[PDB]
Amino acid sequence: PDYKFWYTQPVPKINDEFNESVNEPFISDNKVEDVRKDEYKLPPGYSWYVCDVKDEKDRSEIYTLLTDNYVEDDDNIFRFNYSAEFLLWALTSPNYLKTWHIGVKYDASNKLIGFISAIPTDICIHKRTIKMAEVNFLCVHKTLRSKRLAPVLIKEITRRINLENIWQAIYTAGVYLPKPVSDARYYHRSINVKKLIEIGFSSLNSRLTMSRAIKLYRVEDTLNIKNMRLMKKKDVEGVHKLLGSYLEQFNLYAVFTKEEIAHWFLPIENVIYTYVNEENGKIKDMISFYSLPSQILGNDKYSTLNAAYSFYNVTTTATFKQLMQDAILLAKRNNFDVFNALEVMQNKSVFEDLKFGEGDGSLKYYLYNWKCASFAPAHVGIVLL
Ligand SMILES: CCCCCCCCCCCCCC(=O)SCCNC(=O)CCNC(=O)[C@H](O)C(C)(C)COP(=O)(O)OP(=O)(O)OC[C@H]1O[C@@H](n2cnc3c(N)ncnc32)[C@H](O)[C@@H]1OP(=O)(O)O
Ligand SMILES: CNCc1nnc2ccc(-c3ccc(F)cc3OCCc3c(C(=O)N4CCOCC4)nn(C)c3C)cn12
Ligand SMILES: [Cl-]
Repeated sequence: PDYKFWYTQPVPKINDEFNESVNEPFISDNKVEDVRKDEYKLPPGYSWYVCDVKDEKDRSEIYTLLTDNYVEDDDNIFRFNYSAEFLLWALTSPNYLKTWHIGVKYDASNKLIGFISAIPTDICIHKRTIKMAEVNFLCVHKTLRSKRLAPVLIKEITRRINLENIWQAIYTAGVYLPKPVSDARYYHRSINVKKLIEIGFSSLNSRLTMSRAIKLYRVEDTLNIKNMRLMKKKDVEGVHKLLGSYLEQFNLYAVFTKEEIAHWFLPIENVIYTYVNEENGKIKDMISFYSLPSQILGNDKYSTLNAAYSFYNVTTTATFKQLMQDAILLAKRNNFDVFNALEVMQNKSVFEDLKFGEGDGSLKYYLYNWKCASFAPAHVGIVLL
């Protein structure tokens, strides 16, 4: 309601509205020379720590911080449990900066209690392509909440990003902040029906008994696209063209280089899954989803919901519904308990037919130091991890 920190930032106020003809920074003509070279002050006993995510132990420290203190669902059934290998993948995209992986340590115990990260990427917003920082994994230890640490983390990473002559950022959050460019409800498609019911996430009733639910969400183990296969390095050029052509229709997408295609789509077990359909030497269809377990809080039987998240999907030889049906089948074949997707790109058009259930909240999309018209989530063409 007050937004005492955010109203000091170059972001729209809660009731700011810009028309289609506006697509520019809040603050332009920025000079790297003018960026502060001193780190932001922390409370005494706390220190900045540049994390080396390629070091296993530094990476484990981030993993522990997030495992115990990161995002929980609105009902506190779940907490995200990003794997250490996933964090490596998420944070070492091409041209990434290790100095954008910022930790705060409590000196007395030498333990990480705060973290924020960013990676650089070209973001096309309303047909204008801007080098941006993609901010993610902001986390403050549960014991230090509501002490205004997050503004310090946000301001410090803003400074480090500005030092690289980058003045815009993209980020997402479940909380409402000034001010979303788009707002995206999330949906789920049950796969391990019995498990989702036992943990308390899915519901039954007289019409949907346990056995009828199991039958309803059972899938045929046959791809609509017969030759969908795991992506290999030979497909990077093909995927780059297919996805790149698909994404230009949207109001907000990342302009991937081939190097970025290789990093973000070549498969890593329990991290990122991409399947392709090659015809006549061309990649004509692609499915991708990443692995993001939710820890199941307090649950005696299960400690982990193995969830797959829809990443990027393009079809030219099938319908989008058949493609996503295959996406669900491919996630099941890989032992995921649930398939999750946002109402971005074409996704909403298949949610009813493919038996998705609507979730309880939404993911908001944001830009930093950019004013433009907002848009319905079907015009969003980017998924942040
Ligand atoms: C050009 C370069 C630009 C780079 C910067 C681009 C912007 C990047 C911004 C970051 C993108 C992150 C993307 C993701 O990672 S989204 C993931 C966010 N992380 C979690 O939800 C994990 C669980 N929660 C926590 O760890 C803490 O609660 C956090 C760290 C979230 C808040 O800490 P705490 O609870 O101890 O509060 P405080 O007293 O320190 O801070 C209070 C202030 O913080 C504002 N707040 C609350 N939640 C968020 C949020 N998700 N994004 C931005 N701001 C947020 C809040 O409105 C208030 O400001 P104001 O209301 O008074 O104004
Ligand atoms: C974007 N960067 C990370 C990030 N930051 N904030 C958020 C908020 C939402 C989401 C989110 C995004 C897409 C999606 F499709 C579902 C999503 O969230 C489901 C709610 C949920 C669940 C959950 O209900 N489930 C059951 C089904 O399987 C998955 C786990 N668990 N948690 C821990 C959450 C937050 C990501 N967010
Ligand atoms: Cl098959």
